[PDB]
Amino acid sequence: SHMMTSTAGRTRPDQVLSFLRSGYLFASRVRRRTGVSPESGAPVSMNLLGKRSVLVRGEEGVDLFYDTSRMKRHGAMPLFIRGPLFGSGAVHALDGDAHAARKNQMADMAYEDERVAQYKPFVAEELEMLIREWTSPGNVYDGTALAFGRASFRWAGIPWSRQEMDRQARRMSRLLDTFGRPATHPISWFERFRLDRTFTQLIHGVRSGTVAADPDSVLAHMARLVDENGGLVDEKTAAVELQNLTRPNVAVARFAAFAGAALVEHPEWAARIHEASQARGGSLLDIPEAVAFAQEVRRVYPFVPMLPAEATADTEIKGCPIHKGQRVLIDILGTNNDPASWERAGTFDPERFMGVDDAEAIRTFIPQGGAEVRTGHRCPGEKIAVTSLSAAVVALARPNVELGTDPDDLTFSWTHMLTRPATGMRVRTA
Amino acid sequence: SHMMTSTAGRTRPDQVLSFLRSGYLFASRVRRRTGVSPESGAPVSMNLLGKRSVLVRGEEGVDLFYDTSRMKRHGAMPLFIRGPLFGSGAVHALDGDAHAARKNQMADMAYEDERVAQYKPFVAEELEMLIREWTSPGNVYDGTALAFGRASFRWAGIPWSRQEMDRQARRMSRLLDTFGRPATHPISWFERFRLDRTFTQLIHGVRSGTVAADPDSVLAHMARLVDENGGLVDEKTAAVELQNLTRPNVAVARFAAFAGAALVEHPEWAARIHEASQARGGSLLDIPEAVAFAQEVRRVYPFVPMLPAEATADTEIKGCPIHKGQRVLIDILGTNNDPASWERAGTFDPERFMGVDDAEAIRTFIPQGGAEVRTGHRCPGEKIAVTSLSAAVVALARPNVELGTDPDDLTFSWTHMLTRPATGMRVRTA
Ligand code: HEM
Ligand code: HEM
Ligand SMILES: CCCCCCCCCCCCCC(=O)O
Ligand SMILES: CCCCCCCCCCCCCC(=O)O
Repeated sequence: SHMMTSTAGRTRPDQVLSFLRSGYLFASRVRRRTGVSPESGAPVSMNLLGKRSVLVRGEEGVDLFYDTSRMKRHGAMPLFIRGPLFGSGAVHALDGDAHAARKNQMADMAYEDERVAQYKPFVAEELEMLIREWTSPGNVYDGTALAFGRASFRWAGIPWSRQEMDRQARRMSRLLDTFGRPATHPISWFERFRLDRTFTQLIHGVRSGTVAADPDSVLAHMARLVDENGGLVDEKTAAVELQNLTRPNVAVARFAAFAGAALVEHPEWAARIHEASQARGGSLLDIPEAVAFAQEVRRVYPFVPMLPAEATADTEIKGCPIHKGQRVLIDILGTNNDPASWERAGTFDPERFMGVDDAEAIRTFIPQGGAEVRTGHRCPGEKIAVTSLSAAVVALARPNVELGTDPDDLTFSWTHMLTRPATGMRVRTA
Repeated sequence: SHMMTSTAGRTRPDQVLSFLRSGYLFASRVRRRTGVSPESGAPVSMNLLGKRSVLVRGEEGVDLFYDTSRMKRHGAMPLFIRGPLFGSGAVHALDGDAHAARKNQMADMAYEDERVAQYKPFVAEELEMLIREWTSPGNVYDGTALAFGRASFRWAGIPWSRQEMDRQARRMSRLLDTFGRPATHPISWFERFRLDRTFTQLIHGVRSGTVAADPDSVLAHMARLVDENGGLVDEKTAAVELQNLTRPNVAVARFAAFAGAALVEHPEWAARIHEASQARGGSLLDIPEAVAFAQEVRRVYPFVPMLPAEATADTEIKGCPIHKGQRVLIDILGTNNDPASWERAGTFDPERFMGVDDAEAIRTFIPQGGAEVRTGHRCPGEKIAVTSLSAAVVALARPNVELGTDPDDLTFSWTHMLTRPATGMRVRTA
């Protein structure tokens, strides 16, 4: 790629400030800045964070990004993100054998169908209680963040009161809501400090016998987390990874707020989801129309803009050379809405997921990563995430669960990260 | 120390957000929050950035902080500061033998009296040209940042045009002006990226023969920078340390803006400085009244709030225990204005420096560090800094150099870091 931004002698400008000012529009801006259409699939080379980087898209980009023989993750994610959001020693930054042993112990807890089945009754119960709590007006983001958190903490077997679960869920949701914007970024570190302290004392309590934990519970498995040689990990690392199995479910509240606005904008799907639920006695769980609607929300609405990796060897993609040690960025939002692999890519239409047997197998559907869960860095919690979101979609599609319709409930900024309706989508139960 | 902020079971709150909201008032706030007067010298224990920390003051605090047998600097400064401001591999983070060999090579360039004498004619010339440039109205911060930068680049022997010197000085001044506030913080990284690139290509040019450099010049000595075993350092490290010998002189523009406001607030000192200069034919250099005025500016006006170090062994100070591995913070602003070691500490009075032979020997005068330059981490550029500031004080004290008197020229916020008059002190030459 080539930018005609300045003279040949002057180095091409770093894109860090463009990225922050444009948010989820950055990929389309850096594309037209190199002379290609925002709907093109050609790689875009740039300087980002003082490092040569290539923005890739589509099936070719996914195949390159998740080839562990050519890509590493250690040091690819800036501390601005991984520090507050993932924590020290997290699986996100591990490679090779250390990652495989860590990722399998965590996929055992979040990705296995038996474990996901254990999560379903908790989120269903918490969402039903949230509907009753919403007789006093609230908003979807704050409300489902607490319901998701309580569901995750209960599912994990953590012996906390509902008051303590709410406190930790609220703090996780605040961390997510503040880390991506430089003005509020220090707030996310503040939450990370006290979350780490709260969860380290929990792992310390389970290992010493002060805090009871079912031997097969997620809490206990994290307290018994070992490295690739069978050695027990530090209490802080075990606490960091327990948060990584709970906080990202709290993060689904953002998808639930997006889904409330989409339900307002697509009332024929709301009624269709409601009717499908009523046929099942009103159940929130495993409603095919809601699952499809949830999937189209994950595809269309912005959350993860892109992901970084560092090249371990010289390679190339579609003619663009990639030097060893430089950054490779996979366009998440652009791949999910790529006209090259999606029919009517710019249209919100959940029908594209109706009748799909294995959405995970769609190689260009990567809102939470691509390739394989256990052999790569793909999110191991997609089944829990879709369970949380689809159940929330059903609850919000109830006509007695009245969603707000003001411009602050339905619109959001695309130039900030992360983003959501400013109100969080107001809601009240009749 | 003890905070009665919440219940005993609830952990004491981290002070990170209090520090950012209160800026240079943080030390006085954390003191009264522990039940002591803001003018007290007792140590204050706290949680800062998720780490137990002790804020020390006065002679006892200085003796503790600079005892290298009990304190290390590696990892004590957060990346929020050292990343943009100091650069990777800088002397600020080195300890032991690596620091001694690095610090002596840099003190040879900035701290030696012969080198400082070589700097004087450059800043005197640049300031005289700035006075003539100010026939078109400007401001002290922006103007002296360029004059100081050109003086430093010329003194160092860098073969750049005046246009290129201005460009790099402007970018250093922007970095300083933006790094301390979370909203503008990413701008400082942006400048650090292109400054590092500009100065790495300079070191690369000198080492390869593309760029000429006097063998005894500061530029050449940095291009020949070696580690503690005689091994040549990387081109980026040599470029990082060349910036550390030039950018901090650009930073003196902030003191020069403070000094302009002080000259307005203390007109009897302005006229006294002007008369002392006129007696010397109008010289800007080595005017005792201006030197004293410059020193009192460094003492009273806020720049460095405090400095961090990590304890290498268990120790104590005034009854407060210090655990190995925790943080120790030396109150810079509080020590410089401590009623325990300063007569009328809250009063701006340059007479306290009139007749002082060795201000460096005043143990509680630490605006740019304490203890010894070569054996510790004390600033090696205080003589250059005082030369730059005192010469600027003389120039601004000229009645034909008319300083602005609006509230935006004379006041500034104490709750932001770094800080200065919002206009930069407007100024115009008659
Ligand atoms: C809105 C909800 C979620 C979003 C947007 C999301 C997105 C992502 C993304 C983009 C990645 C990185 C993929 C890669 O590195 O290639 C990731 C990784 C991860 N996710 Fe999720 N995810 C969500 C929900 C969850 C849930 C519910 C869990 C656990 C129950 C979870 C646990 C993890 C873990 C542990 C990783 C690191 C895996 C590794 O590095 O190997 N996430 N997530
Ligand atoms: C307004 C101007 C300045 C201020 C506020 C300032 C302040 C400081 C402070 C507080 C330190 C750390 C002391 C410690 O770690 O104990 C420091 C270190 C340092 N300063 Fe300055 N200084 C200034 C001017 C200069 C100048 C003019 C130079 C060079 C010509 C310079 C070069 C350095 C270097 C290289 C260090 C690191 C030394 C080490 O870590 O051993 N500074 N400065
Ligand atoms: C240079 C890379 C910039 C883009 C980084 C975006 C990372 C977003 C991760 C979002 C993860 C949500 C789930 C969670 O961990 O709580
Ligand atoms: C936790 C420590 C917070 C305080 C850190 C303050 C550091 C300020 C350094 C200012 C140096 C100015 C000279 C320069 O390097 O350009």
